[PDB]
Amino acid sequence: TNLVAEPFAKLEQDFGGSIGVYAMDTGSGATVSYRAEERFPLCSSFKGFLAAAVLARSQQQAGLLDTPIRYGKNALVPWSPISEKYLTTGMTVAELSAAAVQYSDNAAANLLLKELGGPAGLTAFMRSIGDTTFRLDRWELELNSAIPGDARDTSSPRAVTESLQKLTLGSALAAPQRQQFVDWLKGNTTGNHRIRAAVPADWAVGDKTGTCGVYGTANDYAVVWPTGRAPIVLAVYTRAPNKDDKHSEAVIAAAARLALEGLG
Repeated sequence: TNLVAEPFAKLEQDFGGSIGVYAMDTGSGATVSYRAEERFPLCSSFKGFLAAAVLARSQQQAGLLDTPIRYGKNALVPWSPISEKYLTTGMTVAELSAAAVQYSDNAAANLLLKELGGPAGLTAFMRSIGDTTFRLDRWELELNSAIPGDARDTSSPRAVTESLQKLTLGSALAAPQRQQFVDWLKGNTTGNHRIRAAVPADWAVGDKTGTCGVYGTANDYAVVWPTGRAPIVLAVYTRAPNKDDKHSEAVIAAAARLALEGLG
């Protein structure tokens, strides 16, 4: 019997799909795990890890983050509001990274993927930090298909949380780069109704959302700084069996609340 899990099971059943949750209290090592090792599509949530990989590269390449990239219209993709805005002026690597993280900008994400050697290059970066679960296989927008049983472009809530911890709190990035990653996540604009909706208003939150949309597939991961407490790192992912099943932000927020409540 798993009593801790029961509210998560009820929540996913009402949702009509599966919810995956992993939360870590970095002070005590306490966790809350529900389907934590199952795979879920990354959707736009990969863009946080993409930005981290760019930051890692920027450690050894002087002025990389400050480098202007002058892309053309052929680089644009639907839902690239920042990239379109700066088409006539260009954007720095840092600005593209921030756009990918904070506005889920698709053109920015593809541009940065190209610099890293594509989906395989991002995957190699994740392997280099000890994440053997993460895989990115395709580019925007094809990576969002979220087909049940398809492992392409997936990770697990546990691996997402473990990697997020390494990159934001651990030693996977040098300190100045770690802090930049945190600053970008904290400035995310797309997550107000997800993990952020579950946390007390006074707590700092950095997050990245994903919304494949199809197959009820959406997610959010976050690092949370509780007033007067060690940070919490958590990941909440959803999916559902049928193509036109709707995702739910409310379900993500509700799962995040239960995770915070269940943590030592």
